[PDB]
Amino acid sequence: SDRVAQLTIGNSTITTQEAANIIVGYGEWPSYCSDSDATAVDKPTRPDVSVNRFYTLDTKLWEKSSKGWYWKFPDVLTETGVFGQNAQFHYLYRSGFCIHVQCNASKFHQGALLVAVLPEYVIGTVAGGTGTEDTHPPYKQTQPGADGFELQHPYVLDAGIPISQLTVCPHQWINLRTNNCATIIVPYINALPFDSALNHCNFGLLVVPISPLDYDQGATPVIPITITLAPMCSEFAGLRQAVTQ
Amino acid sequence: GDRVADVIESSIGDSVSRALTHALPAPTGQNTQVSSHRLDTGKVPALQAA
Repeated sequence: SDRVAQLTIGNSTITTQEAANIIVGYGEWPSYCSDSDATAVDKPTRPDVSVNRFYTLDTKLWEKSSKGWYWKFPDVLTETGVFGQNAQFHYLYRSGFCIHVQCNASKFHQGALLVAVLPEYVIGTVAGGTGTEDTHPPYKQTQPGADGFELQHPYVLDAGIPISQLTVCPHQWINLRTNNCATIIVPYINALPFDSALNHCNFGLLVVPISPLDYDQGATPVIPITITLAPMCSEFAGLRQAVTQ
Repeated sequence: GDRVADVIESSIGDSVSRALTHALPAPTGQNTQVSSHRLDTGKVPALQAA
């Protein structure tokens, strides 16, 4: 009655019989931009069902040695379905997100994944190792797309900050002996009412194993982690030709 | 005294400068109102005569 759940939006429905409730980032549901917060004057377009639906974008394999991965929003969807087209044809974009991370195993497997959302997740480099070289991360690392990217130094989140304090952000855990999914609802987070879906990534989704995956020889060794997400209250403005970046 | 009509009805001496415009308070930038498609004949805001 808190373990079972159904998430229906658009022409897609998700089910889970081993949930752990739902998290609503910073305690507030997504919403459309009010006429007093807005600034751009053109009438926005709100596609609704064609873009506010669940998209399953990627599957990673959880291994005994995995370090963790991250994805950037809205980067992950800029080239998928109708949402992508609208993000490409419009200068302005804004929306919320419902993130559903899936990972099931057996009552004999163990391990725990920390699933968290970190706004304005700026990536840092190791500065040439000695820290005397001012290097910068490449586009494929700041905006990895749907395939995401693997963390090199999870302890410091590849940005000189302690992952041990990541729980100060909207998060959930996937502890195999307890639940097989994590659901986080995120409102639009920015210092502006609208912004570019291409140049700016509002937040990053981190999925990091804190307690290593383990099991005995003979049990299914392939344990996938699938990422499904749905935009909420998508709004677009500033129409012109399509642009990919 | 004045007796001939043109003198009685003249505007000679009017010191009141007539003004075609007047100031309105404007403490903030004007707002934008909602608008929809208009497909009319006769109405043509876009055309001007500079």
